[PDB]
Amino acid sequence: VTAFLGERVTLTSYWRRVSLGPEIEVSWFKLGPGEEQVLIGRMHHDVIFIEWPFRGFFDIHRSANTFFLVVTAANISHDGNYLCRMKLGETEVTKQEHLSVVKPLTLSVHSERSQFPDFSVLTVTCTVNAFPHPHVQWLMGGVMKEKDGSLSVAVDLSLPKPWHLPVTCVGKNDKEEAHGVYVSGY
Amino acid sequence: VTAFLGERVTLTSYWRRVSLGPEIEVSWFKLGPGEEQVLIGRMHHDVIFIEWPFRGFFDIHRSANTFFLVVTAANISHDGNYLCRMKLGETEVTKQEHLSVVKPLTLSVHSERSQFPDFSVLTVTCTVNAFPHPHVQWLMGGVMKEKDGSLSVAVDLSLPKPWHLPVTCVGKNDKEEAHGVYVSGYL
Amino acid sequence: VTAFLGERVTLTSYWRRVSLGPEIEVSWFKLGPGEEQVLIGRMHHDVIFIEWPFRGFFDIHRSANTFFLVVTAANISHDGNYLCRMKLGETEVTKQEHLSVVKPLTLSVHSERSQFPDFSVLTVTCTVNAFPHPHVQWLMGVMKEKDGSLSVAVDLSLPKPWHLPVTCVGKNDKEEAHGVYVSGYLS
Amino acid sequence: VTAFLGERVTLTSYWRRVSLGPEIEVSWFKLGPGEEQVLIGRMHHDVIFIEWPFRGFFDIHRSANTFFLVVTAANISHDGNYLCRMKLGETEVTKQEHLSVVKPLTLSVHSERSQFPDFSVLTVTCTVNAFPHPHVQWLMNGGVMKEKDGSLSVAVDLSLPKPWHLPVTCVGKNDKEEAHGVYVSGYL
Amino acid sequence: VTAFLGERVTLTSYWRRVSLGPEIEVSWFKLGPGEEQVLIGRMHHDVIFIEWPFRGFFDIHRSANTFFLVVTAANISHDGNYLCRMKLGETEVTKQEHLSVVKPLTLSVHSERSQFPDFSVLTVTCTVNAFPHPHVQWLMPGGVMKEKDGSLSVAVDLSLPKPWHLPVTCVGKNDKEEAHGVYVSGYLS
Amino acid sequence: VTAFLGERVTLTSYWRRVSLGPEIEVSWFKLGPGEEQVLIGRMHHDVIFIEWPFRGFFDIHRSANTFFLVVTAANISHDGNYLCRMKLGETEVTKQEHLSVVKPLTLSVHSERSQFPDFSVLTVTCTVNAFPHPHVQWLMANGGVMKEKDGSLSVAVDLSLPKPWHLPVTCVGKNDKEEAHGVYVSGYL
Amino acid sequence: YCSHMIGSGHLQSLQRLIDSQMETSCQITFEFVDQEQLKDPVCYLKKAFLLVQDIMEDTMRFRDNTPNAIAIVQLQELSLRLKSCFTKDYEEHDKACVRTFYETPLQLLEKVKNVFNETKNLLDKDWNIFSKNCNNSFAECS
Amino acid sequence: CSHMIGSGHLQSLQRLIDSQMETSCQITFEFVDQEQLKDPVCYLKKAFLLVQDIMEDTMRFRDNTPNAIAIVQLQELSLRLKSCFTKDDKACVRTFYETPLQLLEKVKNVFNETKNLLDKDWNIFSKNCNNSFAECS
Amino acid sequence: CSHMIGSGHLQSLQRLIDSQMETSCQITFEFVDQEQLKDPVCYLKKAFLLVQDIMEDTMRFRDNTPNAIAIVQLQELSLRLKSCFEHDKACVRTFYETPLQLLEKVKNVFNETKNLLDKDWNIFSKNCNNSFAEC
Amino acid sequence: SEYCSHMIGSGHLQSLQRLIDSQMETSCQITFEFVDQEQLKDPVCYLKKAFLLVQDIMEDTMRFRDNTPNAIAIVQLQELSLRLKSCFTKDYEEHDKACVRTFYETPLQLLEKVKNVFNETKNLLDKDWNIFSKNCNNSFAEC
Amino acid sequence: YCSHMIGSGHLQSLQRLIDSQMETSCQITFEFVDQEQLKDPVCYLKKAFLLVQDIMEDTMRFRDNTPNAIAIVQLQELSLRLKSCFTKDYEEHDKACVRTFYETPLQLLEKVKNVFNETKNLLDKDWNIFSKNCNNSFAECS
Amino acid sequence: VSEYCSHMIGSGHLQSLQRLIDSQMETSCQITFEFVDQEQLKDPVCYLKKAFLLVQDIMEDTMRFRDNTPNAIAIVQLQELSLRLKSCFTKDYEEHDKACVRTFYETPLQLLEKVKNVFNETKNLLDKDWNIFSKNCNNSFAECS
Ligand SMILES: *[C@@H]1O[C@H](CO)[C@@H](O[C@@H]2O[C@H](CO)[C@@H](O[C@@H]3O[C@H](CO[C@H]4O[C@H](CO)[C@@H](O)[C@H](O)[C@@H]4O)[C@@H](O)[C@H](O[C@H]4O[C@H](CO)[C@@H](O)[C@H](O)[C@@H]4O)[C@@H]3O)[C@H](O)[C@H]2NC(C)=O)[C@H](O)[C@H]1NC(C)=O
Repeated sequence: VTAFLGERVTLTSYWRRVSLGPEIEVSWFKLGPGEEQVLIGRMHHDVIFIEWPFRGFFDIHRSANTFFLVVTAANISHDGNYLCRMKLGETEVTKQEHLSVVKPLTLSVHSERSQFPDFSVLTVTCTVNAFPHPHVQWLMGGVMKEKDGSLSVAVDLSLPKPWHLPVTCVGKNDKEEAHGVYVSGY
Repeated sequence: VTAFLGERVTLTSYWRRVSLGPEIEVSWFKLGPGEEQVLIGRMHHDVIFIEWPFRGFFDIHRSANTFFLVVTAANISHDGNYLCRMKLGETEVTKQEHLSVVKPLTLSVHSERSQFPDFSVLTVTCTVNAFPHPHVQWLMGGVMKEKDGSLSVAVDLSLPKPWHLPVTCVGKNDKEEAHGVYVSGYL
Repeated sequence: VTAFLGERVTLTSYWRRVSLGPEIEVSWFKLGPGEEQVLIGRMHHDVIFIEWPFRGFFDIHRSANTFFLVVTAANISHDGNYLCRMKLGETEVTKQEHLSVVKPLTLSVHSERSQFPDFSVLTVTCTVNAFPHPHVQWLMGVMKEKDGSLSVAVDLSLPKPWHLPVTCVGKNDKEEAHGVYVSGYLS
Repeated sequence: VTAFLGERVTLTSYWRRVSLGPEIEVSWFKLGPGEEQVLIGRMHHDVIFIEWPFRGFFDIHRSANTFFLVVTAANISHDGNYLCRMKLGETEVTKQEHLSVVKPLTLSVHSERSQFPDFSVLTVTCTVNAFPHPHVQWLMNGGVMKEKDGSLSVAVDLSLPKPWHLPVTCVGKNDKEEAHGVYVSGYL
Repeated sequence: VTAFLGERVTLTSYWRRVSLGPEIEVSWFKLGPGEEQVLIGRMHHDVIFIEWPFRGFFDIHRSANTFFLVVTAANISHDGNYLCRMKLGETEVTKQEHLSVVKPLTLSVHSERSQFPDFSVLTVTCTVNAFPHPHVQWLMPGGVMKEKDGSLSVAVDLSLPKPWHLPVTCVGKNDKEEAHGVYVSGYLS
Repeated sequence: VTAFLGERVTLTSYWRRVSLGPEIEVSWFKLGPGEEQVLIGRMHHDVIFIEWPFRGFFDIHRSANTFFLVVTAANISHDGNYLCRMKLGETEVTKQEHLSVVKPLTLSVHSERSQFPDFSVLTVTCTVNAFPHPHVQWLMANGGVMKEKDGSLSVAVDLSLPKPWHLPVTCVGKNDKEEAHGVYVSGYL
Repeated sequence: YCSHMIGSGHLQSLQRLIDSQMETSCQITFEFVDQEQLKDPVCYLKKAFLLVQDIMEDTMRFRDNTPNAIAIVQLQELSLRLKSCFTKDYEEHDKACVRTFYETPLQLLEKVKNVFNETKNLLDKDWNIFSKNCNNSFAECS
Repeated sequence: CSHMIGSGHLQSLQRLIDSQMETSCQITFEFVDQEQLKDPVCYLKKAFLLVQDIMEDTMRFRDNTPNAIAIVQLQELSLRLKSCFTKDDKACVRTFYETPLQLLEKVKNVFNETKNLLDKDWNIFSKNCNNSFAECS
Repeated sequence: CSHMIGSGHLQSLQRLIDSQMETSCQITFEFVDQEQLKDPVCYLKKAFLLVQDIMEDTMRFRDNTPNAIAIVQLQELSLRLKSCFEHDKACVRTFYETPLQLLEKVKNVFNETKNLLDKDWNIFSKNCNNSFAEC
Repeated sequence: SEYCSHMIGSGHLQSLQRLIDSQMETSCQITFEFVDQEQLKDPVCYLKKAFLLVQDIMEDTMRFRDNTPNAIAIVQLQELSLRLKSCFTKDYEEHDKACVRTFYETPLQLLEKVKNVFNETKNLLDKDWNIFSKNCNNSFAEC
Repeated sequence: YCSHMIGSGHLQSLQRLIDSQMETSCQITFEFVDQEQLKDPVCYLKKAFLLVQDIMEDTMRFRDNTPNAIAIVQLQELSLRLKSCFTKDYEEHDKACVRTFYETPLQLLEKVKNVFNETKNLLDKDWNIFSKNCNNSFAECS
Repeated sequence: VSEYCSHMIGSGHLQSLQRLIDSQMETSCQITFEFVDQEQLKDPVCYLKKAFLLVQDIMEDTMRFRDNTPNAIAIVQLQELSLRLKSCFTKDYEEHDKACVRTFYETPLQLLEKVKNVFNETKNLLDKDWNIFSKNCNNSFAECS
């Protein structure tokens, strides 16, 4: 599945036999990089317990033969694979589930004129802050990482006099796309 | 005159008589609102002194019959009229000079989909931070003041499914103008 | 219902007709004192949304004709009545549900000897930090903590010879515990 | 000698000859670990001077052939040996004096029930904060921590599966000092 | 009595009868202004106890029929009268004792030349920080400040247009204590 | 040239030929120690630009064949040599210019009496805070050189006088040509 | 009269109802008599019985005119005739001695079949038994 | 194969659904993604293969009850049908969180729709769906 | 007016400029904003009235020197010309330029006036009230 | 043997004052090298040293449009100056570019300084022609 | 009259008192005449003498009816008889010309023996000498 | 090995001791000195034994009077007496030296009362049994510090 930043998104797993729900020892894990396994929470006989580091960001509940992992609010840390171990005594099944988190791209533009040696070189800056693959391009720079875990990148474009305006930049985040047009100076 | 944010901008005044330069007792003032008069600096016989509150933001110098007030770096506080008093004993002349400071507008866009009751209502936000007259409009919100003294305003636009894209917003700062087009969502 | 500090506790409500689950417009409220009504979250057609002030402390989900309000971690603020409004167009039912939060009492004891006029008057302090009704008493000031819990203690002066051992009794409603002071450092 | 936390305690030294009091060049030192010698203060001909780092925590005065080092308020830093150097011209005598500082033990207890897989395993925690030798033990898992005030704390937990074999009692003690904590009953 | 800033100063009281020392219920007080009485500490049967607000600034001890109030380190707050109450059952005696605290004056001088309209007007500043009565004055033929440490400071300026009539001398004094500052020459000219 | 702390001082360079002013590509540098060259600002065809680290402490302007570097406010960091490169296509001239910044010396005196073993040893302290070469000396004993926040230098020396105090006694502070004195007249009692 | 009110053919359909249901881990909420608040089996069946009407309608719903829905109406038919065999008690006792249950339908049906089947057994033995005044026993609940 | 699916088989299927209680309950199960595989010829083909495993994991009733009997008959019938289908895993299939009532409606529809396509043309299920199965993933 | 501006007037003007030293110096002065008032008929008209105040405040030479003579000659000439010709102090701007440049601007005013006057003497009667509004 | 007494004609100085009279009155200032009248006090050696440097000044400083009344004068003064180099005894080469300072002044002032150099030289030549033979190597060391 | 009031046997006991005391570093506080405030030895002994009675009681205390305690009483006896040889002066002068002393007992006794013994020498020479008016001299002190 | 100790301590020795105490002036003064810790060494036989050896150093450091005064005479007599008595005491292990001893901050009057009591108590034990001070107290001296 996939879901945006801040949203309440749910992941699922289930036991094939429709006879059984509570009896299964369900236990979700977040796959940290390098084949790692971090315990998020456990549920058995309808008593759930989420680990303290994940407490209040995740939660688990059950209905019938289905098991849910609710992320009460999604953030960039949560992009990654998740593993569910469902055991019934001797027999145990391991179901994976991926989650992509997405930040809706944020395209910004402002101009500047050069202060030296003249005020002819008009420089414009197109910037885009998205996740997971932001990409900016001028039609016809430095990769930064934000506090919230998202990525930003921008590029500049120098236009000596006469300013061949209007000019247009194209920001995109994978399929998502948006533009910025600069019409005239002050 | 007029100049952008951060720039080294100069204001000027002069004595009509080309015989005289140093002799004039020059003294610049910033006109605070309500007919106020705050002394920025003084110059006479080629000795300049800028007041401590304005020290290092302004400076004065002279060449021939001309007197300069250099703003070493312009900020929004500096938008306003300036007054130059030049005296020669009995006679005194008072020359005014206006300065407009300008911030190059900063147009921003990002989408969001509503989380309740469905994920159909796509809301987009077009924002602009400029000076002195920013203005945003959606082609068929809250006026905030920033730390740097500039002004910001933005507006949202709700589009229920199907999303009638592409849709375009128009930001402008007086003569300056720029647009933002939203093309497509993630899915 | 009832549950201790830090625990993951669940409250429930339900629609009488076993035909209906998602269709109901469920919406939980916390009753602030004085008949007040604060919106915690809403659920309809299996899309849940918790308000930002309660986000990550509460969550709601559904199974069949039953509606659950999970408190991911209980704190003293959460002691109080809760109201569930379940609507079906024109018809609406309002089901209440109380929750008591409890802190396991924390009984403390330490001695002190008086510094003046002599070191005969031995004073011991029995202290207890619990919720909702802590109460300390010695066998022959009410403070409120940051975490919302309550604390109270009492002192007991025993001039020499010290009639030890001596025992204090702390309790939190049904919960009960004691503290015995056996001997001093010397004498 | 020995004295509790916060108290005004006095240490003493003296010149054998009862003829002499002021004449002696008295000078106290705190023995820092590793045979170290830190000057606290000096007194001669009835003029006292305490070093600035110790100023207002210690003070010295005299009466007759006796010399006093008063600690105006005792803290755990002050536990340790003290040395008094008394000189009389050619002859000099060095008298030691130990001081033990004590914190009256602070015994704490609270219960908890396990949150997983059930609420049967009732765990209680008995804790004690004393000085210099606190020690806790359950009748019928211990981390030593050091506090801001210089005192020591230690505690131990006790797991009781259902049915809870109450009442149960923990024993905290600080050398001779001793105290108990009894857990009687749970919430329901 | 009298003593300087930072010093370890002692005040005294005594029982006339040389038989008794410990038996007396001694109790010192600081007289706050307006006939106030603040308890500093108590001593009886050779057990002393200083109140927590005064703890570690004052201390009391005894020898024979004499009672001492030691100020471990003197500060300006300590200038003021002190009262010793000595009781013996039915009978009680009240002995007062004054203490003046003093800060050794601190005379400072530095020049400056005016920045406008010219660099002719040489201004010098003589400053003095003392206690209890500082006073500075320029010899010719002003803001009073209170410091953190409780001491007092005052200074005065002196404008000398060109030519600078140097050398020039200022006189700082703190009651009997006195000291001077002479400015000889500038950097150039 | 030379100038005091806080002042607005100007340095200069010029093109020899009186025909030319704007045309010259002027560019000032501060010489950091070890033959270093830090760009302060540039000017050409009457458009000036000062680098952001130096922005608002320095500024450059022009009149006729003369080029000025104004320091809007002088501080001790600004003491050092400055270099101006003036180019006109192939030909280029490099004019140096030194600047000494100066702090007007600040002479301070206060007494102290020894606290041990007696109150006979009267110790006085003469102190001086100047730049660039402060130097203090007692007329008729250890001297530590300290460096201040403002970049200035301080030094002082003490002088022990056993009873009877052979007063008055005088100290001599000086900063190169600049000179000033301090006299201690009398104690408190 | 009442001794032979509950025919064998009624219980025939009840077990058929349970047999026909699919095995599932599902759960559902419903009102029913708290077997522990009201221990007495005479007064339990008495109280439990009056509330059953509202339950069957809100709970046991099937597609119109199917084998099971027929049985449900038959059970409501049977039930109504039986209200006469029970002496009403104080009306203030209404909605007391009752609790929530979050269980499978299979369990719920097992609880209802047991109410009918246990009633047949106490009725066969003594027809007049359900006249007992349970106002005392209903006070014992919430 | 034309008359392989008797009327008496579907009689029990609708009886299964009629007998079930109306409930808001939901459950998870594997089934063919009707959108990944649009073609109704190849849908019924693929869907049919998987049903054997479903019925066992899903439609469970108390041993020797009217319905459990029907389930075994449907497995009997299912096995017989394997010869009419070219055969000899886990693609074109998705999760479904739905009521049992819905799931039975989906399975009854598989059997009943198969009867209609068998009646019209018996040899229809020989079509090679290897092309159509690649399009899912 | 056709023959009002003699050749001997312009003789001295170029002599003034030739005699001046080459310098990078600059000075400030009022003059007509050649861009605010584009029309050369009305430019010379407006520019001309202001010139009186300029020459006195600007072109100053030691009394009774070859150049100072010329300056007076030009003021003499100028006053006679006022007869051939709220808007006051509009259409005017600052200029920070060399003296050499400024003299070049004034010589150009007189010399351009001679050419338009030779061709049509009555030309300077045109109503520039419309054009002065434009500044 | 020397005919320098009347080398500086009256017609040379006529043009210099003409130069100064013709210049416009201005508040402008400019920088230039010249002899520091205070470093070298002696008026005999001042005019001597000052004179050698003047050639470079006039070229870098007094520039006029080619073949104008003033530019002519400037060339005549360079002409005059060159002939005068023979009337001055050269001194040690190490002294070159010493005894000289910066001046930020009006052109009017600078011209007044140069006219004063020429005019003062005429007065000292008239009185004693051989005067400029004096050894200023001593006086040039003091700067 | 007064000339032979102070017997030799009185001072004999005073030195025996001091000889009998143990050598100690101890110190004690007591009132006595400020020998510097009142320089005149005629008026010093005069003022010093009146106060002594109170001193001896507050200071020189010995176990009852021991060789020394006897002497102390002998000295109080002697002291009382002598009050007649001294002319009282203005009563306002009471408790002036007096200071604190923090000294050994040995020192204190040495001070008192000095008062009595110096009094004997001035009395043998001129008996009535202690009548001259010291009201002038007592004003000079604190 | 000691013989005749019984009447070593004459009555005239103790006479002067009480004269010493009677003659001292009543004072609130206090002084510090070494003496036997009566609680560390409870046994009165070994207490007097240990206490006695230390007295020699005490009297010199403590009881000082002006030369050839009535009291100083007594003090020398007591040292005189003390020296003869060292023979009546059997020496013990040298490691025990300076143990069983404590500080006392008391009046001289108190200190003399302690010393008079040592001499007077010793006389009573000598009178009853002369050879008594031969007991080996090495056992008892280990017990203190
Ligand atoms: C846009 O541009 C404008 C104009 O250029 C700026 O406005 C001025 O900014 C300056 C500097 O930031 C402000 O000056 C500040 O004044 C404070 C007032 O202090 C008083 O008291 C002290 C001590 O008693 C006196 O020394 C002082 O003279 C004042 O009387 C100062 O406390 C500030 O601290 C300064 O001094 C200390 C040392 O004394 C230094 O350590 C600090 O670095 C600092 O230099 C400071 O000087 C001034 O008030 C503003 N204009 C006025 C007068 O209104 C804007 O800052 C700029 N940006 C914005 C957002 O508008």
